[PDB]
Amino acid sequence: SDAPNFVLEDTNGKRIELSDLKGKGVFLNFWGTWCEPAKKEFPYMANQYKHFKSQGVEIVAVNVGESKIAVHNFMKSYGVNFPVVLDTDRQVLDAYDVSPLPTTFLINPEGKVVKVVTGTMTESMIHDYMNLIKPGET
Repeated sequence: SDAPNFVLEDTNGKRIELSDLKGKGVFLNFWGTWCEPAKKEFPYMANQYKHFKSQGVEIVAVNVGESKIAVHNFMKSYGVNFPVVLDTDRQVLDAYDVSPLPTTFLINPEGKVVKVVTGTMTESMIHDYMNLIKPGET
């Protein structure tokens, strides 16, 4: 199943188009600052990304309708080191038909969804999910 394409701005104002990431595995995470699990999971994600960025895994962490200030505050408080984009009007959340937050779509280098994850993720689970979608062994 093809992952719905979208264009959003990242927290530095850079245009990110999902299809631009083909050839990489994509860890597509929907979240808000009201997700107490994200306070746990974002540091885990950041920590795993130190390894998986150079294995061809990209994170796209889609913030669901919050202001740039509230998103920046959260990224700083929780040591985010990965791309975060602003779904300001929730249209991307709606296209993915996402209800429970956080929700993660694991997308392969071919641009297909291989797994949808809801509920809590341990750092071990995050490691294995990234391993699932990485394009090589680099």
